[PDB]
Amino acid sequence: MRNDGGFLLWWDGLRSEMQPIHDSQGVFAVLEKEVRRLGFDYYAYGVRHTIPFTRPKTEVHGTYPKAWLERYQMQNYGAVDPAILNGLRSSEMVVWSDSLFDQSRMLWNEARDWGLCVGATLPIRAPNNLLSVLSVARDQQNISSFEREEIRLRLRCMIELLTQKLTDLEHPMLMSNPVCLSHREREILQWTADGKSSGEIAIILSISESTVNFHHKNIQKKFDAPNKTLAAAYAAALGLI
Amino acid sequence: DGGFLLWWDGLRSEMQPIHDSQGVFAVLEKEVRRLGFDYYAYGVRHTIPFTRPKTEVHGTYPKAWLERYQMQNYGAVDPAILNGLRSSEMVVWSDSLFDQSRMLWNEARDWGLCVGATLPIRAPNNLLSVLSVARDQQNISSFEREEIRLRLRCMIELLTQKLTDLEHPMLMSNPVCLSHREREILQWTADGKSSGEIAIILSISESTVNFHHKNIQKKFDAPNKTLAAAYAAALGLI
Amino acid sequence: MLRLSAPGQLDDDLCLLGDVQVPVFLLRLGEASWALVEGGISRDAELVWADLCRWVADPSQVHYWLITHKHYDHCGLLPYLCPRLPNVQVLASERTCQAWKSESAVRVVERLNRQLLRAEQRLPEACAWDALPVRAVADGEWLELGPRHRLQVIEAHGHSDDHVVFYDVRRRRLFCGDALGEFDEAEGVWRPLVFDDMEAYLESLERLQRLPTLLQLIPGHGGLLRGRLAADGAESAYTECLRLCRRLLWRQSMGESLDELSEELHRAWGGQSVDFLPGELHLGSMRRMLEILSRQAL
Amino acid sequence: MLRLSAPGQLDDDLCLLGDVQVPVFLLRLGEASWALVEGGISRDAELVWADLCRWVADPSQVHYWLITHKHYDHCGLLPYLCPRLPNVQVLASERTCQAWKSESAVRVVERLNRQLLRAEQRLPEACAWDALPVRAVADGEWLELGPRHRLQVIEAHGHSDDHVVFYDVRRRRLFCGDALGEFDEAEGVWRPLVFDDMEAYLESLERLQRLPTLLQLIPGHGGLLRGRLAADGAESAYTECLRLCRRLLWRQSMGESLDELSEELHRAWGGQSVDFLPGELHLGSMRRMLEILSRQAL
DNA sequence: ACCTGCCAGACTGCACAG
DNA sequence: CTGTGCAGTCTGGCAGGT
Ligand SMILES: O=C(CCCOc1cccc(Br)c1)N[C@H]1CCSC1=O
Ligand SMILES: O=C(CCCOc1cccc(Br)c1)N[C@H]1CCSC1=O
Repeated sequence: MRNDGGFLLWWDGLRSEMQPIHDSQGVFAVLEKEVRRLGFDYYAYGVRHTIPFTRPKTEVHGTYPKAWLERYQMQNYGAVDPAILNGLRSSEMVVWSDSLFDQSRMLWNEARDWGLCVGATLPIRAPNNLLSVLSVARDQQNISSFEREEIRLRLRCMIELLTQKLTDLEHPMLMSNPVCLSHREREILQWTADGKSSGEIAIILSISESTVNFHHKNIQKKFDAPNKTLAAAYAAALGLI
Repeated sequence: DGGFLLWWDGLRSEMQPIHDSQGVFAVLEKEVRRLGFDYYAYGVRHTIPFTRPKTEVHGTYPKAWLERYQMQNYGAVDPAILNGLRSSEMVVWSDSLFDQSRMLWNEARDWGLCVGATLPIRAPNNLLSVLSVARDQQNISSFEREEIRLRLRCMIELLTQKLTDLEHPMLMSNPVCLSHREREILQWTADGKSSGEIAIILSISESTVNFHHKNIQKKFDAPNKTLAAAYAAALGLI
Repeated sequence: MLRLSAPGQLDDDLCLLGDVQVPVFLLRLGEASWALVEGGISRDAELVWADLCRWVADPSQVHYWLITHKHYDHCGLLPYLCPRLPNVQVLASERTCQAWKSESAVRVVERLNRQLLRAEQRLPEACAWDALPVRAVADGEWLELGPRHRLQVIEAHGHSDDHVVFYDVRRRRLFCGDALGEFDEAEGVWRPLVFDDMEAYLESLERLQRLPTLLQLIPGHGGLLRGRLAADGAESAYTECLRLCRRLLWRQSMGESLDELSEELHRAWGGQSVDFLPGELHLGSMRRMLEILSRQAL
Repeated sequence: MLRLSAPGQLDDDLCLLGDVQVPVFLLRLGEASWALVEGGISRDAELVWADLCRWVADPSQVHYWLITHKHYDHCGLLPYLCPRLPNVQVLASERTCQAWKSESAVRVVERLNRQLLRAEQRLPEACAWDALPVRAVADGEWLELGPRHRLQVIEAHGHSDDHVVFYDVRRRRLFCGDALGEFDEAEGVWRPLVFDDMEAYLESLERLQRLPTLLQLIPGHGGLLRGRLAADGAESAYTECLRLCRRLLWRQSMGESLDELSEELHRAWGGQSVDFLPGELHLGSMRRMLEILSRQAL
């Protein structure tokens, strides 16, 4: 097993260093240490929810200058960003280019203005369906093709362990509308998602129509919703069914 | 320089000129046999049909054991696939993990799949993929577990992307094609609101929104808008 | 070519001064900035500074000197140039600072270096060791040497008490000094050197492996390296240390005495390194090495 | 004792016979069932038989002969002892069997065998190579030698196009032959020996390494190995093959032709081989080896 | 925890005019 | 291509018990 060493040895070492840390700022601090050691100035870990369909909120932490974070949270460049949306298209890492952000150029002009010109971003869909992205950035020295695969594997290991522990530490970042449907309400919401109306679901369950109606009311108030389409869509999105 | 990085670059290069599924699984078979384990498998839990989540699968096991799945349909009952739904780490095969459904473990031990691993991963288009590997002896040590983790996670990434390129029948869900306005109206109504409120905010009459709703109804073969919204959320296409 | 061994320019912002077998490495940090690296031995002083005048307009543009080791190999040049340079921070490991502060160690280092001189030269005026312009560095300290230089110091213990290694993050460069050992001039494979601890040495090489793939590996003996071998230099030195462990354990089990292997290994290796290290101390040094190997790591 | 060398009661169920350099191993796999392994060289036949009568009460009791590959150094004893062992049965890979059935690559074998016969030694009556009893065995076949031992055949190619190794799960020994390659007793480290395919050889060693921790290890030269060297013997072969590849590519970069390296390896390493290899042919063996490594490495 | 009827509300698969 | 249609099944929301 001590034959290749190398990258596997790095992964074991980073896991050992990461494990006993329990403060989230400590986790980001060690990640910041690691991404400095690869030769990139700055990093940024972002999480795209899918809770609000019309305006999907995207919660982000990282180390870019604070007024640029303010530029995000005021002008709301998160949704218009295609680096985040690349995860929805495919699970490929993507280096940054002027060609890549042809859809939205104001972001690129602001970034190249503001001390970020070279960088890359690795998406990943967390198991709970919250598309997450890990971005890294520097000023000069465009990424070489010789470099790219090592950054790819190391960023994937980093984001895997990172989202694992951020799930473990129940960060504000990933907490959804916390809902815990037990078995029968999970089943009935699932069946409603399958489009069977109340009568069909009732007769196959042989349960009274107004009883299942009241169960729909319980599910309604649980999500604070006016219509079952919200219940079905959100239950599908968050994986409750 | 040898080693892992040069084992990943060469594998990607060997993967690039392929254009057929048999070549993909042939190189998977060669590489997993290089790794050490005997058999492989690639499963896909779709989330599309909610009442009966259909599971596709392809590998090199006994053909009659694949037939055992088709006759008795242990796709839903499999904990190995189900761990992908909850978490993302690799799960190592053991009696404790299959303790919920010991019947599967009993047949698996009987059919000569004693030891293995099973890595899940969420495919980019919201559709659970998993790649598993197995052998007959040599229970996985803690020393080999992480090497298995890295390799079984470089091949599942590349292979899921690769079959997505070849439009393999396993990965792709039913074809979906929505206009920007169709996607937009379905996204707006996916949040629970009456069609009238939608008509007010879009500044278009109720007849048009009902018309587009009827179009999505005929597209998804739906009996109710809830089905359309649910499948839309599941496929990640709104 | 792989061993970019000649003096003069090596890379866009890296030059080699003096003799290659005990190099004195220089970094272009900017427009009016310089920074020596790896130090040197005492005999080469009038050589090394005489090469510095070729690559530097005037000596004041230096700002930092990186030193990686306690031994005579690389500390020897320090007192004989620091009066010339108006200012330079002798960045070195924290435990090495106490070594310079002590009066005991300087006796050994200065006498050993003075043994190496040619029959003619006497050194120029040089300040006492205690008045060195020194600033310690701990593990992981981010040495912002310049706009284009973000070096991380890693404490690679084991070859000595204190041996640190400097690693440029941006160009994936790494000045390891003697931590990787000594790159063999002829036969190519790495050559282990452990003189004060064994168990820590493998830990240091593990951390060196944990650093990402290295474009340019740089020991303190034999000049710069590039390419495939420099990438897995960290793995190979670890593996060679295990190979020498196997050699010593096999010889001990076979019952041949300890010092006979030391004499044979001295005969094998000392020839390429004769010009900085008289053989009588070479034998004792590698005797100590094999003593540590016999003691530890069965 | 880490390497039991002399012949005799090597173990409770095993006894080495013949010269230690090119030995034949007897397996005492039952009260009424023994077996042979690694069928050696032709010249030692009248030794081996003279040794075998120390153990066997009657030679007919022997059943199974185990053979590793088609090279002359391990298959010399078959035509000279197989007719006189009437109940013998020879096991080997099918690619060995095709080679033996072929007229070609046999006259060379008997010539090289003859070419080692210390002085006037007419051999005994020899049968033709095709007629002797063989039942070839494929990869992974489980072998029921007897109630106790259940060996396993691993398709360990690379030292030759047909090489296989014989593993037992019960007591965790492994008749390697030359899959790992020769063992250097003077230097205590393994010897690479590749003659067809590097790329197959390394993955063959990986398949060897993934086996359990070996309690014992029997190469085709140097006798049984015991203890710590049994475990990481798989790892050390991998190590040494990459080491010698590094040496070849390094000297090629320097500009030395392979001819210098072949002479260097010969003078450094032929001391073990002087008894049972022509020196001139050993040089050609290194030439073929290093040419294959030059082609296939990186 | 899971039960049986109503009162309109918010719409449902086609309607064909605009 | 899209506004307007009543007719009509689908179904939010307690009233009142289980
Ligand atoms: O996608 C990402 C990661 C998510 C956003 O990162 C940010 C942005 C502002 C403040 C902080 Br802290 C992090 N970065 C890329 C998109 C545009 S440029 C860039 O850095
Ligand atoms: O589905 C899996 C992993 C892949 C199994 O391989 C196959 C073979 C044929 C059809 C299918 Br579906 C899967 N289950 C695991 C846990 C219990 S047994 C096993 O292999």
